[PDB]
Amino acid sequence: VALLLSHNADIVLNKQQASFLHLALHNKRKEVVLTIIRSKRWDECLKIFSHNSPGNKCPITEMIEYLPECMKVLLDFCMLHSTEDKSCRDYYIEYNFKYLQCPLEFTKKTPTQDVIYEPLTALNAMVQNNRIELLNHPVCKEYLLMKWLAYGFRAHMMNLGSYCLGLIPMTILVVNIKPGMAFNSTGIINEEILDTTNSYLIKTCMILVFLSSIFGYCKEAGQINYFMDISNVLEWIIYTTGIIFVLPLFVEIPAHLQWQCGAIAVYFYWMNFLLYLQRFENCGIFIVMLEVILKTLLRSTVVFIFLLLAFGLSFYILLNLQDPFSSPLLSIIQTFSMMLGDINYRESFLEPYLRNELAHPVLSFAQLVSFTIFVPIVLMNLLIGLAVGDIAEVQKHASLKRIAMQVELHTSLEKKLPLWFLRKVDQKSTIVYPNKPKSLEMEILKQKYRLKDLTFLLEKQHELIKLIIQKMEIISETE
Amino acid sequence: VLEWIIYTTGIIFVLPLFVEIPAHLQWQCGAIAVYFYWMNFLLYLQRFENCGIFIVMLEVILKTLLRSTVVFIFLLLAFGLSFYILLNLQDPFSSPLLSIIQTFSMMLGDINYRESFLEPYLRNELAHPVLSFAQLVSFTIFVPIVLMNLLIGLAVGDIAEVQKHASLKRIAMQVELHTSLEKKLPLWFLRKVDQKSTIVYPNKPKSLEMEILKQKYRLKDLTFLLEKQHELIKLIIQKMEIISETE
Ligand SMILES: O=P(O)(O)O[C@H]1[C@@H](OP(=O)(O)O)[C@@H](OP(=O)(O)O)[C@@H](OP(=O)(O)O)[C@@H](OP(=O)(O)O)[C@H]1OP(=O)(O)O
Ligand SMILES: Cn1c(=O)c2c(ncn2CC(=O)Nc2nc(-c3ccc(N=[N+]=N)cc3)cs2)n(C)c1=O
Ligand SMILES: Cn1c(=O)c2c(ncn2CC(=O)Nc2nc(-c3ccc(N=[N+]=N)cc3)cs2)n(C)c1=O
Ligand SMILES: *[C@@H]1O[C@H](CO)[C@@H](O[C@@H]2O[C@H](CO)[C@@H](O)[C@H](O)[C@H]2NC(C)=O)[C@H](O)[C@H]1NC(C)=O
Ligand SMILES: *[C@@H]1O[C@H](CO)[C@@H](O)[C@H](O)[C@H]1NC(C)=O
Ligand SMILES: [Ca+2]
Repeated sequence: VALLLSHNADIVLNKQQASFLHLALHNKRKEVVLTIIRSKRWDECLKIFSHNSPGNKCPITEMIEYLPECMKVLLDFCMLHSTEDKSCRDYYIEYNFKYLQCPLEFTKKTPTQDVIYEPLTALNAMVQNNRIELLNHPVCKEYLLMKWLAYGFRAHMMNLGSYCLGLIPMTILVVNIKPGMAFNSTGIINEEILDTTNSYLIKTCMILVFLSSIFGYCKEAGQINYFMDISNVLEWIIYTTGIIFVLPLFVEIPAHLQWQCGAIAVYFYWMNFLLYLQRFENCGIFIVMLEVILKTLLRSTVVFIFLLLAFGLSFYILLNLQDPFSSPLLSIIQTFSMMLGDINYRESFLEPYLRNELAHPVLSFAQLVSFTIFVPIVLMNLLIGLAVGDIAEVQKHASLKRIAMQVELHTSLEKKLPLWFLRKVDQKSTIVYPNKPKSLEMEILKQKYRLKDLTFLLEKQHELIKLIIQKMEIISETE
Repeated sequence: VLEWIIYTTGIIFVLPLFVEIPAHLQWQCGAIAVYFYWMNFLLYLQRFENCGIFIVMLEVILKTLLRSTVVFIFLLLAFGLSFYILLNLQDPFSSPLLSIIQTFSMMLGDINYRESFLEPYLRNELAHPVLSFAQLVSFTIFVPIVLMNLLIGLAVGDIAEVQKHASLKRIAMQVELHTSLEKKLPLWFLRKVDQKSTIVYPNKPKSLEMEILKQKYRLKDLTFLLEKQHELIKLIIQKMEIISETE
């Protein structure tokens, strides 16, 4: 290949629109690909491919899919150094994002009749093939950081601000008025006396909550699969209760209803804030873990809610004269509370027994032992083991999942921004001053390929030897 | 930071050696000094080899725990601010900050079901009974069960990861200790105390990868030899005599 390139050989496609680079990639010929890369004419070799072909795509995507160790060299070619002296301050590193851009750029014609390329093509190709060693290369890291500081940080701080604009005045209202009291824009109704100090803050916060609820209703009606999501339910509850909490801005309302809606609003607000936090990378793996553990716990209540029924309905009969067990529902809630080890042995079992107030002493003490064995020991250890397994499974894929979240974030953001804006904020390179403020499988695969080549050569040799025997001269050693 | 705090508070604890001082300030500085002294002693202990791996484990677990408070401090806010509204007539929940501290204390399973929920309910002293009992169930599920099991699983993973490299890390600590000590002692002293040999009387008071690598090398040598042989055979064919079997 090097000899044929040194002479001016043409670079064309065939009947399958495959160039020689596609054939070298599909057969995992590493050395010829490295030769094509290290040489001149690499630019035209890269440009020669053609769209519209579902089998022979852009050379970069194919190189990511088949020979990632060559893509690593291709990326190493994109880091330039200045003085090559780590101590110097004018020593800067320049990163070039030449091969991560859209394939529709390489071709000069670019018809794009039916060709639609998704944003961040190279990074998505790396994610869909688990090329974690490539996603950690400094060029890709700087590419993602550039995208972030270019528009992602801003597009998400706007969302956080739009939510906090209703989240913060709610909390300010709660911790500044005594629960149970009625209040309107004029002040606090002390039943009638009217406390009027701090009325300005109260009015401002009541207006900011109202506007946020209205805009949330409008946005959600604009989005209206919908009822299936959980965020939709949470936000519907938040807006419906927050609009009632501050309703005395227009029409009177009983204080009881007002504060019983405030108690739900102020809880679901801060519970929904975690779904906003799950975007950022330093603190979004904990939300994944929390969700996994919560799902695993909820899938087992369909089973381990009959243990509670058994024990609660038996304790309702055995200990019926005591207040905690004086009703079926109260007796089931007390048994749920005893699940962590708070059994009240001395208050519910020993002291009534020494007063001759247990109707069934032997059964009551046998139920205590069987409950202690079954629920605070066996069931809790089962849950702990399940959680340990789930967290290990999540940690096994932490880095790839963390990077894929960011890639998907920016990919989704690209499909909604206007074209001219992306043109304006996009960059082609970056400059950095440092001073200023799975292996064993690959090995055995390679040696399998080597063994197959060995077999092929040995068979050719065998044929040659048989030819020798059938052509030679035999005179003195004839039979 | 630890040593700055220690010295600044220890100098105030014993200041009446020169200038008078109120007893309140003296003992409130002593309470901080006597705590940070014994907390800083562990950083001295972490050098010795029989007991320095536990400090590594402690540090790893503590860092992992502190990286998640930026998240799981909003669960506490949610539950504390809702309990402040639902159970406002009770002393433990009579203020936002007290209500957030009580919720932090309930995280280990000390919920006070009978004292805060059942007995006020049987006296008709709960303002919102159904909501108060629903919050109890959701809290019990979310925090003493899910969050604590999450923390336990994280700790198990971290400790396994630390134990995987225990021996190498243990030896590297000693090597680095002595290396750093060598760069500061005087030359003649190192000459004086260094030895060249030692005498001991006993009586007196990752493999699979290496294997496949070796066999890869063997396979490459085999290929090379086979190619040389192929060339020799082609030479034989192009030099031999052919007379009776000619076409
Ligand atoms: O032609 P090279 O780039 O030098 O690489 C090949 C070989 O390539 P494969 O991995 O495709 O079999 C290995 O290269 P690396 O994996 O190390 O990159 C090998 O490695 P070992 O020597 O460790 O066995 C050795 O390359 P290198 O000497 O750079 O390590 C060898 O080439 P040579 O045996 O002719 O040096
Ligand atoms: C999504 N993502 C990153 O997060 C990221 C990144 N490159 C660096 N970061 C670091 C980072 O976490 N940055 C930021 N964290 C916050 C933040 C943290 C806690 C909060 N809790 N509160 N209140 C609220 C906001 C704001 S900016 N890239 C490429 C990216 O895609
Ligand atoms: C750092 N190191 C070793 O530790 C070591 C060693 N060879 C043997 N040792 C054993 C050892 O632990 N020795 C010692 N342990 C203490 C000690 C223990 C507990 C204390 N707690 N208190 N109070 C205080 C001091 C004193 S001497 N080599 C080569 C080394 O480099
Ligand atoms: C906010 O609530 C206060 C308290 O009820 C309202 O003030 C009362 O208004 C009525 C009607 O004018 C008077 O008869 C009462 O005497 C007022 N109360 C007091 C204590 O003076 C006030 O109108 C409410 N504000 C709004 C906008 O509805
Ligand atoms: C006004 O509020 C105080 C407590 O804030 C209360 O003691 C007093 O009874 C209230 N006044 C009336 C008329 O209810
Ligand atoms: Ca929504």
